[PDB]
Amino acid sequence: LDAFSKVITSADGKAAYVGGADLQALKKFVSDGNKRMDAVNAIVSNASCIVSDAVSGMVCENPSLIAPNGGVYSNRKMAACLRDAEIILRYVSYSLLSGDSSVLEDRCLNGLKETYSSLGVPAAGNARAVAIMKATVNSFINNTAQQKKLSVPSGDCSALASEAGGYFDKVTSAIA
Amino acid sequence: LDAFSKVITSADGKAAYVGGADLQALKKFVSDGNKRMDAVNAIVSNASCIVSDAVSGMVCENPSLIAPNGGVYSNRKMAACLRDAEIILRYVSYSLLSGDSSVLEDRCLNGLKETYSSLGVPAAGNARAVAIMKATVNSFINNTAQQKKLSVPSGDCSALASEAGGYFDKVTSAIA
Amino acid sequence: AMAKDSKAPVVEIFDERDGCTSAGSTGKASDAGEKGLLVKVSMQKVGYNAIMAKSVAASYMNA
Amino acid sequence: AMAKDSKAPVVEIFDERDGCTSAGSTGKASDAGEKGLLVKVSMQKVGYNAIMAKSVAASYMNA
Ligand SMILES: */C=C\C1=C(C)C(=O)N/C1=C\c1[nH]c(/C=C2\N=C(C[C@H]3NC(=O)C(C(*)=C)=C3C)C(C)=C2CCC(=O)O)c(CCC(=O)O)c1C
Ligand SMILES: */C=C\C1=C(C)C(=O)N/C1=C\c1[nH]c(/C=C2\N=C(C[C@H]3NC(=O)C(C(*)=C)=C3C)C(C)=C2CCC(=O)O)c(CCC(=O)O)c1C
Ligand SMILES: *[C@@H](C)[C@H]1/C(=C/c2[nH]c(/C=C3N=C(/C=C4\NC(=O)C(CC)=C4C)C(C)=C\3CCC(=O)O)c(CCC(=O)O)c2C)NC(=O)[C@@H]1C
Ligand SMILES: *[C@@H](C)[C@H]1/C(=C/c2[nH]c(/C=C3N=C(/C=C4\NC(=O)C(CC)=C4C)C(C)=C\3CCC(=O)O)c(CCC(=O)O)c2C)NC(=O)[C@@H]1C
Ligand SMILES: *[C@@H](C)[C@H]1/C(=C/c2[nH]c(/C=C3N=C(/C=C4\NC(=O)C(CC)=C4C)C(C)=C\3CCC(=O)O)c(CCC(=O)O)c2C)NC(=O)[C@@H]1C
Ligand SMILES: *[C@@H](C)[C@H]1/C(=C/c2[nH]c(/C=C3N=C(/C=C4\NC(=O)C(CC)=C4C)C(C)=C\3CCC(=O)O)c(CCC(=O)O)c2C)NC(=O)[C@@H]1C
Ligand SMILES: *[C@H](C)[C@H]1/C(=C/c2[nH]c(/C=C3N=C(/C=C4\NC(=O)C(CC)=C4C)C(C)=C\3CCC(=O)O)c(CCC(=O)O)c2C)NC(=O)[C@@H]1C
Ligand SMILES: *[C@H](C)[C@H]1/C(=C/c2[nH]c(/C=C3N=C(/C=C4\NC(=O)C(CC)=C4C)C(C)=C\3CCC(=O)O)c(CCC(=O)O)c2C)NC(=O)[C@@H]1C
Repeated sequence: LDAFSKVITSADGKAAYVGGADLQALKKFVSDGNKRMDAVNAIVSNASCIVSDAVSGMVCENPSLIAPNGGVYSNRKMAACLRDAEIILRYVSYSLLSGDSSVLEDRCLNGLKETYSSLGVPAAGNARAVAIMKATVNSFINNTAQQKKLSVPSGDCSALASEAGGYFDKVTSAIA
Repeated sequence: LDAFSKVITSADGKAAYVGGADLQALKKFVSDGNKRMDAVNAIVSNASCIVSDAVSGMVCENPSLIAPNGGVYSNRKMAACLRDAEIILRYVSYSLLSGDSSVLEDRCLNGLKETYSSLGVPAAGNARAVAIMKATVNSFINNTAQQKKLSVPSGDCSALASEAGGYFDKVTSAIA
Repeated sequence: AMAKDSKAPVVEIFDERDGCTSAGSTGKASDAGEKGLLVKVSMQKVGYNAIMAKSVAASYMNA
Repeated sequence: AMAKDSKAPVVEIFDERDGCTSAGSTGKASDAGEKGLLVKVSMQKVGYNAIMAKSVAASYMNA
């Protein structure tokens, strides 16, 4: 666990590379260790798809968000929203990789409601974007998406899909 | 077009940035200058979409291509094919930027048929991938794709669309 | 409190057990007992994507 | 004869007339008379994309 903590705390772009005995140990101390790698890949390999579809669905269900002065009116605010969606998505993916949400809660979520409140970022749209990412991640982990598929040994990843959904629930609770 | 020829000849990652008076001059030197900028953006901003859909269509129409000893069997060969499709698409996009096909013909296409023939890269699949990219680019230039839209001033771009198709036709002729 | 640097953990999963390698496939870690497999994590700033922002604004009504 | 370096001209179009800029928006060229507009061209190696290769193999039957 210390390899990831080092590069996350430094946050300088230095990478931790986990293979061999280090990788065998990583998977040994989490549940469903191999399936968990596939579940993490199902998220990160689809990051742009997940983010664009969630923010697009947030707007198509509530087009007031893209009306003049709306939450994502103008390219700068739309881009900041897509950026936030990916930031959140990636902390969830790291939570699923590590088997806990501590970095998600401490580095990403702590004080996030207050930040959005002061900025006027609408919590309803924010929650909806998270909810769509949650449902999309669920399909990808289960390999039930309509178009993009993942080829892995056949089995049941419901537990990992629930664990991922729980990390999204931590975001929804922090967004309020 | 001497700035472009510089960095194309050098082929070292150096960029030509074209703004201000240089860009005004460029847009008057080529035909339909402002529409041509939009037509080019319709290609390059959708490059991953165009390439993935064309190679996917090539395979879905001939799944032998992904069977053992097929043209894109194994991740290695599929990746090389996706690479070639983007290479070709990007030389087409540069032809549309500059208004001529010289770089496409000289640097990309000259001897390409012999290269593919010596390797046994199947010409029918290659031709179909190009054909699908041609049709997809045509819709994007005309902003008639079913999902991804481009917001531009209303007007006609059928001269630019025809020109782009002509560059794809030179690819089709070259790889026979 | 949360960070404010727009940085997030970028997790990359590698499965090269089909044998296709590149320069980055060796030297990053030991592969003992887990041939072809690696997890990479690094902190990266998540940038604005003007192309995607413009695309969503123009296309959001198309599922 | 054709090149063999896998390099292609990468064309990038910029329209920042809405006013949103960033570090890369200045000092690349003069904007005299064409405010917020730029064409960029460079030669870059087109790399292999394992994620997309795997995706097409698994998903090509889905339009
Ligand atoms: C990159 C996109 C996807 C590919 C490729 C693929 O194969 N699946 C993709 C995405 C995906 N989306 C969803 C679920 C939802 N997407 C929504 C947004 C969409 N719906 C709209 O009405 C509009 C605006 C017109 C949109 C842009 C919505 C609202 C959902 C449902 C969320 C929910 O259930 O509450 C999924 C999961 C469901 C599925 O497997 O089809 C995926 C995988
Ligand atoms: C990134 C994909 C696209 C988005 C987003 C969008 O809005 N349009 C996109 C792509 C696009 N595709 C085409 C045309 C074709 N695509 C083909 C591949 C597809 N068809 C199949 O049968 C299979 C395999 C099951 C596929 C993966 C094919 C064959 C075509 C037709 C080519 C031809 O005309 O000869 C277009 C152009 C037509 C349109 O505007 O819808 C676009 C824009
Ligand atoms: C839910 C995620 C889906 C699913 C997964 C599933 N995977 C396996 C088995 C394996 N997966 C891997 C993958 C990796 N291990 C690594 O270390 C890395 C790199 C970081 C990867 C990508 C491995 C090695 C295995 C073991 C089997 C093998 O050698 O291929 C299973 C089988 C059960 C198990 O726990 O081993 C399953 C079920 N399957 C689905 O149907 C879901 C969509
Ligand atoms: C076919 C491609 C579609 C289309 C295009 C179209 N565009 C315009 C007008 C303009 N387009 C630009 C765009 C740029 N100029 C640049 O220098 C750059 C950066 C390199 C870009 C992106 C500009 C500046 C104009 C002029 C008007 C303006 O200031 O906005 C037109 C109008 C006619 C004309 O020739 O100007 C058209 C028709 N329109 C469609 O409907 C097609 C899908
Ligand atoms: C605001 C945050 C919006 C946004 C901006 C954004 N732009 C870039 C990158 C570039 N922008 C230009 C544009 C110009 N450079 C110039 O010199 C001129 C005048 C002649 C213009 C119009 C260029 C060339 C780049 C690329 C820089 C390069 O090649 O080195 C970025 C990327 C980061 C960067 O600053 O390089 C960003 C984020 N993006 C959005 O999503 C907002 C809507
Ligand atoms: C063949 C052309 C296929 C392909 C390969 C490809 N791989 C990468 C990048 C990486 N691969 C690894 C994997 C490992 N490194 C190790 O040391 C080990 C042993 C423990 C493994 C399993 C890693 C870590 C990377 C990233 C490198 C980095 O972080 O800097 C690439 C990208 C280019 C490169 O060489 O780095 C490529 C092209 N890609 C395909 O599409 C083919 C299927
Ligand atoms: C995809 C639609 C089709 C396909 C592609 C495929 N191509 C190769 C190999 C090569 N492709 C080129 C092409 C270029 N190299 C360049 O530098 C340029 C211009 C800058 C071009 C156009 C070359 C030179 C090769 C050979 C060298 C190399 O591999 O890099 C392959 C690999 C073939 C093999 O057997 O190893 C593939 C798979 N294959 C299909 O089936 C599609 C029809
Ligand atoms: C998208 C679904 C919604 C949305 C997003 C939106 N967010 C901002 C601005 C900020 N977002 C953050 C978030 C973080 N910064 C970090 O460093 C981290 C952790 C590493 C996180 C989670 C912050 C700090 C800001 C403020 C500073 C900044 O702009 O970067 C905006 C811009 C708001 C504005 O009006 O300026 C937007 C638009 N907006 C929506 O409407 C969606 C509901």
